[PDB]
Amino acid sequence: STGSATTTPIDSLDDAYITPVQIGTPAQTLNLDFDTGSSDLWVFSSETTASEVDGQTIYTPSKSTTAKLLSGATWSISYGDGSSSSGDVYTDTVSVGGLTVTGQAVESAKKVSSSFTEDSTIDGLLGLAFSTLNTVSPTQQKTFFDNAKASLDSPVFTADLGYHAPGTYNFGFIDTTAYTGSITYTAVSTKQGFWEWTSTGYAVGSGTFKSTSIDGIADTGTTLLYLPATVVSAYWAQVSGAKSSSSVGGYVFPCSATLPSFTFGVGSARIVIPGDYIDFGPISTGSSSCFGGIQSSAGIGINIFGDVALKAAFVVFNGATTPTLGFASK
Repeated sequence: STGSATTTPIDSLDDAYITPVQIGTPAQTLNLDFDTGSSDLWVFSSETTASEVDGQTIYTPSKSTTAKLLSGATWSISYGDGSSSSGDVYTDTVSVGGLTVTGQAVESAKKVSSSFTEDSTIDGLLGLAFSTLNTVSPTQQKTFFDNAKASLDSPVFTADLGYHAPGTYNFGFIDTTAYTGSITYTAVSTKQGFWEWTSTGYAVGSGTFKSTSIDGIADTGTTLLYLPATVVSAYWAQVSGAKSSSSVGGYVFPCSATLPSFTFGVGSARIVIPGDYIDFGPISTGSSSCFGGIQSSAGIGINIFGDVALKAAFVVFNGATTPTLGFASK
């Protein structure tokens, strides 16, 4: 089997991407944030505290003839951005782009933090990291991909995120028309439960490539590119007037600037992030200070190849017995 679904930016800045997901019978379609940096499929629901719902579409398990309470199971998650959610668990039928999993754990939110409530466009998350990170207790549950894997034509999914435009998540096949040149594959460590890999270096604009190993995670659920302070400083030093602002929470730059590109290495291959991808716009409405899309990972504890990086590539998440990551230009 295969599946193919379009993923759409939630706003004009590509802050996140939502993908429609069919849950239950008859189908209830929710727009979920596919997140390769976590492993829980959770939804706003009829059980979510009413004051914490503000415009989201909810899953109502009582209206699904295939929903079953997973007795005694609870979940609770905290994300890198400080947000969180928790609740109980149902199993139900879940389909993405024509690919159906029966018996999928659908984690129903009883509580969500303010950031989730305030984002009316995201109805929940669909985790695509390794199932070892799944938070369901006392019986850990598998991700949608893990459940689907054996039925897929090939044990892979791909992320093809758009810049200010829709893109595609495919399951079970590699669309050879969706990228240019060849896909370069690179080793993955699953030790921390992430799609963790080592970039071979970077360049800023038309500058020379610096060969240096940068361990990080491919994370579709994070907006920005978080890299070591040395690398980030080298980037922003090429933008007149750019500075790190503790009050704002990172590097800002004059909105009048033209940003240089940023290149990262994948083996001997190179992925180029155009300068415009690194512009996250005014820090507040009407400001001439703009927020940068490359930020320091210092004090996160891990480097994160988030959407800013991934949207410059066609990315293969290869879930074979020994997982690997593939990157192609597009």
